[PDB]
Amino acid sequence: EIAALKXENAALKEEIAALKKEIAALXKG
Amino acid sequence: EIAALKXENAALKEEIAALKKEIAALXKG
Ligand SMILES: [Cu+2]
Ligand SMILES: [Cu+2]
Repeated sequence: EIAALKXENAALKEEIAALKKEIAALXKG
Repeated sequence: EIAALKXENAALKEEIAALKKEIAALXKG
Protein backbone atom coordinates (compact mmCIF):
# COMPACT_ATOMS: atom_id res chain seq x y z
CA GLU A 1 0.00 0.00 0.00
CA ILE A 2 2.07 2.89 1.37
CA ALA A 3 4.90 1.93 -1.01
CA ALA A 4 2.80 2.48 -4.14
CA LEU A 5 1.13 5.47 -2.49
CA LYS A 6 4.53 7.00 -1.73
CA UNK A 7 5.34 6.28 -5.39
CA GLU A 8 2.13 8.03 -6.33
CA ASN A 9 3.43 10.88 -4.19
CA ALA A 10 6.90 10.88 -5.76
CA ALA A 11 5.50 10.71 -9.30
CA LEU A 12 3.13 13.60 -8.57
CA LYS A 13 5.93 15.80 -7.23
CA GLU A 14 7.81 15.13 -10.46
CA GLU A 15 4.81 16.32 -12.44
CA ILE A 16 4.70 19.50 -10.34
CA ALA A 17 8.37 20.35 -10.88
CA ALA A 18 7.97 19.92 -14.64
CA LEU A 19 5.01 22.30 -14.75
CA LYS A 20 6.84 24.87 -12.63
CA LYS A 21 9.86 24.79 -14.94
CA GLU A 22 7.53 25.13 -17.91
CA ILE A 23 5.97 28.25 -16.44
CA ALA A 24 9.44 29.70 -15.84
CA ALA A 25 10.23 29.06 -19.51
CA LEU A 26 7.00 30.74 -20.61
CA UNK A 27 7.77 33.54 -18.13
CA LYS A 28 11.27 34.09 -19.40
CA GLY A 29 10.05 34.38 -22.98
CA GLU B 1 0.28 7.69 8.60
CA ILE B 2 -1.56 6.87 5.36
CA ALA B 3 -4.21 9.47 6.28
CA ALA B 4 -1.74 12.36 6.33
CA LEU B 5 0.09 10.83 3.36
CA LYS B 6 -3.17 10.64 1.40
CA UNK B 7 -3.66 14.28 2.44
CA GLU B 8 -0.19 15.00 1.16
CA ASN B 9 -1.35 13.33 -2.04
CA ALA B 10 -4.61 15.30 -2.23
CA ALA B 11 -2.87 18.61 -1.51
CA LEU B 12 -0.27 17.90 -4.19
CA LYS B 13 -2.91 17.13 -6.82
CA GLU B 14 -4.50 20.48 -5.99
CA GLU B 15 -1.18 22.20 -6.62
CA ILE B 16 -0.92 20.42 -9.98
CA ALA B 17 -4.38 21.48 -11.16
CA ALA B 18 -3.64 25.10 -10.27
CA LEU B 19 -0.42 25.10 -12.29
CA LYS B 20 -2.15 23.49 -15.26
CA LYS B 21 -4.89 26.12 -15.24
CA GLU B 22 -2.23 28.81 -14.99
CA ILE B 23 -0.48 27.49 -18.07
CA ALA B 24 -3.79 27.45 -19.94
CA ALA B 25 -4.25 31.10 -18.98
CA LEU B 26 -0.75 31.98 -20.16
CA UNK B 27 -1.44 29.91 -23.30
CA LYS B 28 -4.69 31.63 -24.07
CA GLY B 29 -3.07 35.05 -23.82
CU1 LIG C 1 13.61 6.97 -8.46
CU1 LIG D 1 -11.41 18.37 1.22
